[PDB]
Amino acid sequence: VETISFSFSEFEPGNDNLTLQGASLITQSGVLQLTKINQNGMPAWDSTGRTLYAKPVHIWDMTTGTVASFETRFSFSIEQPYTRPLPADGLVFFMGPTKSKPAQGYGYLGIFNQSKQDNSYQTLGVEFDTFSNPWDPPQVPHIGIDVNSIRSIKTQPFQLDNGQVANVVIKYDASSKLLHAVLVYPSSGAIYTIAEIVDVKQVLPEWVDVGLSGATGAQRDAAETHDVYSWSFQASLPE
Amino acid sequence: VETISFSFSEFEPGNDNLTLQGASLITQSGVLQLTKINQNGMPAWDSTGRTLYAKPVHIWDMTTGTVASFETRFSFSIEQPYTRPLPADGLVFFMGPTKSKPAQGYGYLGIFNQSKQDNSYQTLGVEFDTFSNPWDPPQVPHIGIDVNSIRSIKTQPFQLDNGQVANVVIKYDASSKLLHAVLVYPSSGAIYTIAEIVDVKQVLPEWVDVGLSGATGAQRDAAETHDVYSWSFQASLPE
Ligand SMILES: OC[C@H]1O[C@@H](O[C@H]2[C@H](O)[C@@H](O)[C@H](O)O[C@@H]2CO)[C@H](O)[C@@H](O)[C@H]1O
Ligand SMILES: OC[C@H]1O[C@@H](O[C@H]2[C@H](O)[C@@H](O)[C@H](O)O[C@@H]2CO)[C@H](O)[C@@H](O)[C@H]1O
Ligand SMILES: [Ca+2]
Ligand SMILES: [Ca+2]
Ligand SMILES: [Mn+2]
Ligand SMILES: [Mn+2]
Repeated sequence: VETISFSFSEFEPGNDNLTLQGASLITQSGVLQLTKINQNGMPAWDSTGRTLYAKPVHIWDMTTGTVASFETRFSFSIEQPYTRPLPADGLVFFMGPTKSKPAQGYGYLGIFNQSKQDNSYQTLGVEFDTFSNPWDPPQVPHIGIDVNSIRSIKTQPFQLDNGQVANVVIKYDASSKLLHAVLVYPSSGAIYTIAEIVDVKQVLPEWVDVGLSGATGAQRDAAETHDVYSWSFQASLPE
Repeated sequence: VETISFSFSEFEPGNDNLTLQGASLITQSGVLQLTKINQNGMPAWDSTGRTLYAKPVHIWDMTTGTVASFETRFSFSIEQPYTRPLPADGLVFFMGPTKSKPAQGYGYLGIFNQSKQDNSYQTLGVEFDTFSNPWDPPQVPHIGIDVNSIRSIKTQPFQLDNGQVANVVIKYDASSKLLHAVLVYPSSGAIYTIAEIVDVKQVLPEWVDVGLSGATGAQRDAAETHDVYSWSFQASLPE
């Protein structure tokens, strides 16, 4: 059974277990800022940042056909400081091909290049989308399950509690092929849930890099923060 | 589309929208005590109590083959006051045949009569089991999904935060046939999740009564409270 596990209760500047890409940065206070915050302390527009765990994870084995069960938990906050233009774009927890670089930002969230459903993406993502693009449902923010496309196969609207910490739990049970995610805001006590069937063998490569990506908007000040406070992950391949 | 919905932010003594059975009682303070609390304020052993919503709900239609999607949310607390004997037995959210009466108590939780998997039960339940019976996993307490048997098809251990309020969300998406449940303890911030595939058409009658049932143990003082503070439910049949 090969297992891989990690827990960052806080982020350490300079640690070598995380690959930071784009605007991503760890502050001296221990928080991971996925998108840029300016000198005056406000979120910068046109920013994309990602953080990938530095070891690939063996998610399924073609020789035996077994696939791993996994769980990830993370805490984040989004602060939207201006009434207009509308804030944008959101953050995503994703799994895809190893050694990837950032793709398009804005509504593609640093992981897709257009809005087609293309099997060559080989990407699974759980988004927290704050801007309604032509491919989105009208309600934002929303949690969405993305399978080889920014056009989610399932969406769940949620209300943002501005600048408050949200706790996320995403679990995948390989036997039932069920991906279930929960978002809880301790401040208001709000609980949101989403679940869909996803057979990972049809989507992902055998080895994947796991990460978080965030992006701000395409026009001046269409921005918000995408701060992450802790992140843990565990995966077990019955092999 | 026929919908049925209800929300009790608190329980009103004497309201006629709830059928109370066994030891079940609503206090003047608005809480639903599923099992008996003695004069000295401690939970009584050998007690079984249930509360059913007074209108049946149309869960699936044989003529069109459509099945309803539903969601229920409730808050409860369990207080276990003695170190020995082990506390028992737990509470369950259930759906089954209309006009039912309490079945066996103790580990059967007021809804089964033995530990066989019998299709004539026609019962779906999500339990919060506090005592490990011969049919249980060794870890208690645990959340379990029961389909025509007290022998759960899926189990998830959780740690009890004694006497604290737990918030539960159970959702069923008819399209994917996914039953997903979440338990959150606001006090510790603990989040537990369980999900399994359940095709309701193979289990339930077309019309069901929905309820909550609780039971205490078979020997002196193997007991705990099973207090419910609020309960809401909504179901929609695309018909
Ligand atoms: O406004 C944030 C939002 O912008 C979209 O891009 C717009 C851009 O803002 C606008 O100035 C330009 O004329 O056309 C673009 C076409 O939509 C992004 O696509 C969206 O993701 C957000 O970033
Ligand atoms: O102790 C609570 C526990 O009791 C089980 O029943 C026991 C009973 O306690 C014991 O005194 C008797 O000799 O045998 C019974 C067989 O197990 C219940 O089955 C269980 O659900 C709890 O209620
Ligand atoms: Ca979007
Ligand atoms: Ca039991
Ligand atoms: Mn979206
Ligand atoms: Mn059990």
